[PDB]
Amino acid sequence: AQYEDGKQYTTLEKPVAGAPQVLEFFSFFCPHCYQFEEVLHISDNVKKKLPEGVKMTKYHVNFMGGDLGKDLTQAWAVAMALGVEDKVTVPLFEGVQKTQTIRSASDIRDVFINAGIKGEEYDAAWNSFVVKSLVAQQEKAAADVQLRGVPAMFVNGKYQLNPQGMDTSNMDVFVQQYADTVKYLSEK
Ligand SMILES: c1cc(-c2ccc(CNC3CCCCC3)cc2)cs1
Repeated sequence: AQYEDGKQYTTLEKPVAGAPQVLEFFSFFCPHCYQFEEVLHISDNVKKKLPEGVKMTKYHVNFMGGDLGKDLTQAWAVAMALGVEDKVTVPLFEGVQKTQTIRSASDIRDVFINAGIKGEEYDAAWNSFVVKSLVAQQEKAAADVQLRGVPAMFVNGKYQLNPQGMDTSNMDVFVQQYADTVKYLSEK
């Protein structure tokens, strides 16, 4: 077939009931994730190829970056709780990988302050049980699939995108193949 298990996608030997329709995992330490955000715009190009109103979910992971990796998962929980993901994603990626100015939880907080989140609101969220629950939710989603590596995308709790099997000579051809694969998997 044109789409084959092992080529554009793989199939989970233990499928995950109840998972979000489109679920992405990333780390602010991950070099491909940086490109998926700033240069390839993978999430938006997938969204535009799926029907209106489909749920897409994006979670951070702990396994890169030690202490700061876990701090970034908690900050991503804050960003989700406050609905400011679009305001902090690029400065967090650049602070971790480009300028390397993010070395502590305090440096992470500065990114939110610079983006216009008030300090009192950041701190209240950071320490809230709503955020502790969002951290647990991110861990649980990743654990369900013994998540190996990022960037990872899962479709309907059943299929995992395989970007290693896609074109790499042209950025836009790769993005197109990736998004068309998501569409194909969503229609299975
Ligand atoms: C987990 C994810 C990956 C991966 C492998 C390949 C890609 C596509 N990157 C290229 C780089 C730029 C030109 C076209 C696409 C993106 C991610 C390897 S391991």
